[PDB]
Amino acid sequence: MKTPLVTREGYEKLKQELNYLWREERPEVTKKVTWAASLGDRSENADYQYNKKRLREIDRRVRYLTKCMENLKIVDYSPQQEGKVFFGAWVEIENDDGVTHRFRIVGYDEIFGRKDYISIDSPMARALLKKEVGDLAVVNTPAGEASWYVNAIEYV
Amino acid sequence: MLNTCYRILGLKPTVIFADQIMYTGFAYAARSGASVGIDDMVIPEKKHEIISEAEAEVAEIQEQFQSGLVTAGERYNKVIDIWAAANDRVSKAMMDNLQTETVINRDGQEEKQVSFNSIYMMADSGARGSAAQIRQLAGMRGLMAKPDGSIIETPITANFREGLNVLQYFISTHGARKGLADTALKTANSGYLTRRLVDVA
Amino acid sequence: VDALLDNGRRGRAITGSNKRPLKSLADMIKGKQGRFRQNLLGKRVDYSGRSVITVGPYLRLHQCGLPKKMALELFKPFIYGKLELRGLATTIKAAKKMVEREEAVVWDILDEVIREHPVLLNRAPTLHRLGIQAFEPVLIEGKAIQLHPLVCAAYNADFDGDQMAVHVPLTLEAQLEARALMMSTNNILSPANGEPIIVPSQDVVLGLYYMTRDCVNAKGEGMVLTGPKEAERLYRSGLASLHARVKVRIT
Amino acid sequence: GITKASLATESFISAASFQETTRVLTEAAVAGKRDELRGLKENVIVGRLI
Amino acid sequence: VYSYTEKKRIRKDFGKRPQVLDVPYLLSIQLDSFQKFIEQDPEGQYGLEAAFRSVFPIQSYSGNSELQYVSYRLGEPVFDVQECQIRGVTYSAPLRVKLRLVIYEREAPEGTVKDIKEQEVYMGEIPLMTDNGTFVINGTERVIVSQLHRSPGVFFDSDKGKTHSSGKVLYNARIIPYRGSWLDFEFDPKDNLFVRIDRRRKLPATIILRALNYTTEQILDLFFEKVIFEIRDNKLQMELVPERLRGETASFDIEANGKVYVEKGRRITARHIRQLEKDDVKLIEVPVEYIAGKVVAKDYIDESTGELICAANMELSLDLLAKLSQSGHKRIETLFTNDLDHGPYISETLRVDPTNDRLSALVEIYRMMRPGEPPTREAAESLFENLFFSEDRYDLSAVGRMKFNRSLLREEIEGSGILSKDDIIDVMKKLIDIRNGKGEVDDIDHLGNRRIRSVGEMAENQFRVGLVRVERAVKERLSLGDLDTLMPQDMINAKPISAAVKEFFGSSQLSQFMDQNNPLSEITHKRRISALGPGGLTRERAGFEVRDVHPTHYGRVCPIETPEGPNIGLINSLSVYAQTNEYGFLETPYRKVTDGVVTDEIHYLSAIEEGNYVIAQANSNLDEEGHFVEDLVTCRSKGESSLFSRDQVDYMDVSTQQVVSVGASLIPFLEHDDANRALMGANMQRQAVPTLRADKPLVGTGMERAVAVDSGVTAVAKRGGVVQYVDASRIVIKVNEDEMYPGEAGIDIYNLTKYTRSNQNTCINQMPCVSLGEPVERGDVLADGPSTDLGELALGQNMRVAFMPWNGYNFEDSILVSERVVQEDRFTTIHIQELACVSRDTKLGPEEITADIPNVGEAALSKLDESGIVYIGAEVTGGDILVGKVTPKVKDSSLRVPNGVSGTVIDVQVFTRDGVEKDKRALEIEEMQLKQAKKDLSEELQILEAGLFSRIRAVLVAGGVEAEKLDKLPRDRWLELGLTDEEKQNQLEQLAEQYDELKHEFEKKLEAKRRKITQGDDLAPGVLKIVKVYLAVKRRIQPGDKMAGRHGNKGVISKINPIEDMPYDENGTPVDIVLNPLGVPSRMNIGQILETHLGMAAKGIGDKINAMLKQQQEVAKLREFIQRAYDLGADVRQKVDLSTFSDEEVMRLAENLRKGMPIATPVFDGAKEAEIKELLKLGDLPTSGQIRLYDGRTGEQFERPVTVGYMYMLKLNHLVDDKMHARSTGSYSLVTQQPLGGKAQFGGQRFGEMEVWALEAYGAAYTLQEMLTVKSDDVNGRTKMYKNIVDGNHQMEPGMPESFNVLLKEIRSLGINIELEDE
DNA sequence: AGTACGTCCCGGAAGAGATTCA
DNA sequence: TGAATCTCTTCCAGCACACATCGGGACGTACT
RNA sequence: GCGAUGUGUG
Ligand SMILES: [Mg+2]
Repeated sequence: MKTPLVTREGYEKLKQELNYLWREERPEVTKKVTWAASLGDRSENADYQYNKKRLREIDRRVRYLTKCMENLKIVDYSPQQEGKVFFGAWVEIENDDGVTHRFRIVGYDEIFGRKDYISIDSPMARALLKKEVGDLAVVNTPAGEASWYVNAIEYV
Repeated sequence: MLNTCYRILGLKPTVIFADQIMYTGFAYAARSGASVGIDDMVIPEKKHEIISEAEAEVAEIQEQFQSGLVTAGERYNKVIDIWAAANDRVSKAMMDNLQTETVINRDGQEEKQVSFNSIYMMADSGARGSAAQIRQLAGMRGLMAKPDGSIIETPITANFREGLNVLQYFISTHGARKGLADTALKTANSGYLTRRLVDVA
Repeated sequence: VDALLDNGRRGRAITGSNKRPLKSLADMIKGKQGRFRQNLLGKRVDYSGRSVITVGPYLRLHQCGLPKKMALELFKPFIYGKLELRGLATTIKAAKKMVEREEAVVWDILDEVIREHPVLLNRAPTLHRLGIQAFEPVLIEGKAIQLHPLVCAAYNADFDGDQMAVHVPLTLEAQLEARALMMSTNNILSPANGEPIIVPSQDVVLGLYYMTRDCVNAKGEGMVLTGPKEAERLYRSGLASLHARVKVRIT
Repeated sequence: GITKASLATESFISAASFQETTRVLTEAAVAGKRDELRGLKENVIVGRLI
Repeated sequence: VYSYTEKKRIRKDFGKRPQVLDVPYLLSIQLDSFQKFIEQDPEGQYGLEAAFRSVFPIQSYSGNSELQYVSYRLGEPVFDVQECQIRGVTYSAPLRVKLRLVIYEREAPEGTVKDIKEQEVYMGEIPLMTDNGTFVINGTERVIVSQLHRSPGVFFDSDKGKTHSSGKVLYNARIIPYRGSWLDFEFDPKDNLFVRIDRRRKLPATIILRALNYTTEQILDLFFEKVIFEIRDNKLQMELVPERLRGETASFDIEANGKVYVEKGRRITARHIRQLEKDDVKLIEVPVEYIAGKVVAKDYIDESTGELICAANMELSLDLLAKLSQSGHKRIETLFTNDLDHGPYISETLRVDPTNDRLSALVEIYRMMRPGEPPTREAAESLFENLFFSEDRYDLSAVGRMKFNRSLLREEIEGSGILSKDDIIDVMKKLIDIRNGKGEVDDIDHLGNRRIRSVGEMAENQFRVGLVRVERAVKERLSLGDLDTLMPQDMINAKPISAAVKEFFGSSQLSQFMDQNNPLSEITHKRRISALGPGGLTRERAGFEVRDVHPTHYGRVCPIETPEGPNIGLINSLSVYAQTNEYGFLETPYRKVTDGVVTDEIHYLSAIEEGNYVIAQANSNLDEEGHFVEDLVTCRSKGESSLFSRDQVDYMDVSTQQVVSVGASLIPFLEHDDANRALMGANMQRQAVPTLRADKPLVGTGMERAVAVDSGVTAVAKRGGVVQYVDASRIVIKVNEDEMYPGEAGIDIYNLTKYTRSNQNTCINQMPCVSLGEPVERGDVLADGPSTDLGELALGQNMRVAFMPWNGYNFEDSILVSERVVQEDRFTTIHIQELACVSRDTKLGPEEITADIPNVGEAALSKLDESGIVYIGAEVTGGDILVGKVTPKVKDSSLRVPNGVSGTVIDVQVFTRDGVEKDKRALEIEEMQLKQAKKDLSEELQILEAGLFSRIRAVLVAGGVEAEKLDKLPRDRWLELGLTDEEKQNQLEQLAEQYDELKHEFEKKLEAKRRKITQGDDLAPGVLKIVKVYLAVKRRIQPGDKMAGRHGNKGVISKINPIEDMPYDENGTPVDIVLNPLGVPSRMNIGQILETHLGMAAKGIGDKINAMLKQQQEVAKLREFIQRAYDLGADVRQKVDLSTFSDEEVMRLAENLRKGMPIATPVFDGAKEAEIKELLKLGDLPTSGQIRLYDGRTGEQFERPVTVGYMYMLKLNHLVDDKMHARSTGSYSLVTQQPLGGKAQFGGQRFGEMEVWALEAYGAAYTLQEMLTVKSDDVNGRTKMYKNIVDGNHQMEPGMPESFNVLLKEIRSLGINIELEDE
């Protein structure tokens, strides 16, 4: 239900968000809640409510990313071992209907429209794990099974 | 203002100044009459547009899931993040169309300026409420968290001006009851702490 | 004997009336409701009262409201005193009848005794040092305590129906005590931290906000005015908008 | 910890008047712990000045 | 179409969803429960019947004798509700019981000697229930809450985390019966299964296993499957199963048919599994060392000498292998262990076992149960037999058995009450599977495991406890049984039963004090649901989630109505449409769904039943055909909302209302409000207080009508008919001939309870709301109750309110009110205080009830009668005297007006101990009630005769009519009225025999009631005569009350003010109340604004109609106008016409309107801005709902036009002149010479520990020293102080705190010396 | 007849087992 | 052999109000 | 003229 594999750039970005929050946004909201609580001190005061709620959320996320920075394992490998599509690969797949579909595969904690937004613990990935330029990949979605053809493998 | 007044002219003038502050305040406050009316909370025209776009995005991610591109976990996570982004967009929209909408001639043609919509007034004043509360009046009221400390995959579409559909209100219910209940136990343990401290010093 | 000393410490306690373990000497000492926590680190006190509170913003914050009936009942000693000073009743008993009848002269004497005699106010959740302050009453109709608005936030006390209690120093030294260390004047800053504690709040600040904010164009636009006096003059006349860009002389 | 420094204080009547009675009073009673006042809670109890 | 009465004020309503199932009878829980508790039901099935069939028959010590139940009856009570409340005794009822008492045929097979069935011996009395669902213990009207407790059954909890720090989850299981002893299982990080009975200690569960007379071998066979080693020619091949491999990774040789299939250093593949299973190869050679990590299953012995080689539960070694080999064995049973599928849990447990037999097992059990005492074989035998295997001291109800098996995936919905071997076994299996990962723990708070009891269950259970009390002494005295010279009542004593039930209904965390200070209050508090009480969790021990609300309270428990403060969630209010299942769970309604149609078929559901379906939320736009207009729709499936497909749904909401409480449903525009203030408003609305003049809340909801009707405060006509006699005291109605009885029905009489006492000292009163000669429909109101109008719920009043800060006087929430209000009295509440004066004949003599009190003045002498009592109706101020009582010696003992209360006296009751001379006024009031009851029964029989002769006349309309020969003779000369051969002659013969019958009957009734009132009712010991006096202040209003709307907008009315100074409008009217706008956004409850706007609309419609009427314009205009009015709106269920109304009718409707066209609104299907706007545009008010105003002071125009409308506000009980209170110098407590606490006791405040802290914090010292020494403790110094004051010498002398002196003497009482010293 | 007067009664934390590396 | 690590079991859980009910039964008698 | 339990207020 989890895999600590990480890409270097994503790890960099994680450190980046970590610093951005615990160094810039937390102190801003800090000053904010302080001035808001300059003896306002009202439970009903939904300003204080929402502010502390932003606090709760940012704290949950910082603890999450903290435990991540702890456990997460980086593999920033070269394009050296190629052919196999084990991980970190720009890949295109096609359908009977010709559904072109391109993406690079990265770690769970990198799923955003930023660079490349396909998991590794995903079923698609599990199929894509070890195949070659011309294999017949198959999966079993909760809607049933399906298949695709490999069309591209690229590294960086 | 008051504070510097103190630190620079001592005490007696400070206090007399404070009471004069209060007098003149209440006076011109009443004389003004800052009410609040329903029409005084503008629904952002683009709100319907944005939340519809968000709906379409949800559908896109749902297609990705059903096509097996993602597991329910990151499904959940993607959805929540995108709703949050949408929420922030809506907040920006409403704050703009409130704080600036007042646009009037000058003996020239036009110009924008800080508003007089009483609710934004009551906020920017700093009397009570802020961007946060005026948000939960005009825009969506974001997301609510089940007792698990988790967070539900379908946010509050509407706001307080419009009517909440039942399930929504029902959710936000426990959302708030959590803390409203918390405060009791909290008070208790706090008092115990206080007592202990007093009898160490 | 074990029961006598500490019922409930050795095996099954022995019960009393029907099923509830009877109190013991140990009980009479320890616990939330033993002698220590019940009657010594705090206790009930004469010369006091309590009511509900309201606002009455016409009060130089070195004072506060107080209910007439309530006062007259409070200071009865002082009343008897000034009474037989002026010699309107030989015996104390006669003066008791006097007060009960509530005759005219009584009220004047009451005002007299109050004029400069600070009293103490308290709220229930007496958290911190502010939690008790003092004032000089001014006698008011009705039956509630009028209370300066600013001091609310110090009391952490909205007007949702909160009850406040009043005490009255009986002795002279204590009158000095109040007037020296308990008269809100002498507390603009929480000993906790440096912030002021006389911060205005919602209404008054809404007021000032509306009171100082330019529009772009309104009655009396950009005229010129020597005296802020005459400014207020314009405003009361209505011959010129309240908030309006303007050049004025000031000092 | 406070919940201790309370107990082992020079005085006792304070402790006696804090968080529990029996432990403290007994240990005193065997200690013959003659006790001055030199303390708020103390004088408050005896009600003289502070 | 509508009822005639309804038409009087046809409340318009918004709303879209066609309501399909009306609101049920809101007292369902109470009435159903109690009715079920008491009825002669056959076949047992949960009643007194059930309790009996459980307890009886009681048998002797086989002493040829026995006693058994037969039947039982309940005689009509000895009083009625009303007079009962007046007097004080409970509203109990007799309990007759028929018992067959038999003695077996001694010295013979089982037979009989003689039997006796006692003539329904009565075993004391228990209460009935009010038709309105209350109880009456002691001159009061109390209620029983219903409890919500962990349902008996079996459960599986985590206790994740916080134990052992191991970062390892745990798993425990629990069985709790309905009446017995808890039984739990759990684990320790060493993975060891422990049982505990009733939380005493811990034991190795296998202990109780072996306790169930099992053999180690069987136990192992049960908890584990087999692994077979066959000792072949050699090499001892193992039997294998492929599925036994996927949870494995074997790194050694794995071969078959010669071929290796998993090499040494590999893992298992599902492909390996499939190949093998297709091959079906089980007998395979194995490495000899593989056995090393295995454990024997059965026992094996030396076949030659029968001698033991190895016992079960024993690991394996090569030496063991050789020894068993040479012995000659060939089959080896071992345990299929694992680290993911199956763990050695039971085995290692059995290892940890100290004992190895049934005997010492029972020994250890008895040792944990009764410590210290020596063991005894048969003793412990019987003990363990008396913990899970007997009717007496252990039982689940059917409820238990059901939920139990349902958890265990069993089949039979029914079963025994006792446990089984199989039961405990399967429980353990479930727990083990859970440990293994398959299966799921069950969160406690999921309502599917909470259960609702009710008064019924409570009474049943406690009455059972009473019977088990009695049976003990029953069998005791049966032991000494002699030959028939006795009767069962000799061998039975009601007194314990009575005592038990008495204590229950008197003192409980449930038998509490009804808040009859508002019809709405009653109807709420009769539905309150608590997790407190016996068997229920407790505040201090209360956890966290239990308080929180679970996603399945939905539509079964209000999410929002609950008091804040020292406890929340624990008092969950009960949902509106909710009901109680046969088995006793929160059952809720839903709408059945076909393929694609929302059929009107209602259908109830449990909690768990819901989870397996999918449910469509209420506000879902359907189209006339049961078809949703969408294809994806918001729904909920399992504690999770989502969007699902069209044809997936199963059931739909019933009505939007169905997810709040009455205590909430009455919150207009709830939807536009946060939960926090929503709650607080609901509560405060509960704390409402009636007024002098009910006034039909403008902006209502729709639930009101129902609330009023159910809450029996008002009076609904049983039958329907026509008004005959109205009177502010009573109302009497003729019935239509159809609904008449099959004969001789007559008419109906409704006595109206007039001004009298609440339970919160708040006037309760009734007022007729009909007129002479008027139709009434069955099931309709006749007289409004307190805070009710025209059969609708009216808590506060409507008022013209405006939002603008005004000279600060609304600083925080300081609601400012205008003298206009206090003019119209339109908050003038009415209170009543029940003051008691009694005497007791004691040493130094009895006492007096006379005016013979010396040392008084004519002031007191006057208002009292000559007989010693205040006259009815004296305006008495404080210090006055109501009754004259004296201490013979003979000082005063008078009962006097408690200080500070003004008011007047309405009535005086006087009870007296039978056997004392009734004084002059006693006789006077005696005769007063006498004559009044006589006149009452005279009304009864006289107008009964009136209806009787009118019915005879109605019979003589046809058939044998003799008009003149009928009216010449007086209306009684009718013994042989000449009639035809129809049944009308037989009818008149019926009425004539009834004439004579009723003559004698009324006679006996009169005389009986005479004796009733004449007797001197039993009372306390030594008491002489009760004289209760009622007073009635008219507390008006004054700065310091607590008003609020219905959205938490609390307020303390701050400064009343004169008409001038209020803001007003160009049209001219003043306004009435000013709230604070700066309170709106923060407490994010925008609703009150909407309410206000829609009101402004309402009163606009009003003023418009009022003008139209004052013009005396003819009807046509009114028709057009009101028709337009109701017609506006997008779509409504409220499509009313006007045409079918009569001219006279409509006019009356308008006249009821003129105060304002009342709009209601369903809780979520309610109206919207656009329709509000259009209603306004119908009126003549500005669209925005903001107007120019004018400060009377300034007499000029405010800027930024503001909001004025009508808000519906309420007053609370927290009246100032109750709260406000002071003390200078009064009483002093007796133990500690300290002041007293409270107001009633004329005591002072409490300077608290934290305040001591405070004053300490200030350098202020003399303050605190004075305020601990003088003001409280020293009597000596206190007096010195008071004197020195009277001489102005502001001074003090401390002395010593007498309380501390007391501490000293107390500790000194303890075995401790403590002293002061020198200086 | 029936009784008013008789006796008759969840977290912490620290201690004593008690268990395990020697 | 003895110093660590479980494990029963005593002690405390805010402040101030307001109001409400209820407070022994049982067993046995010298009379009332 | 005490204490228990409950309810409600902040
Ligand atoms: Mg408050």
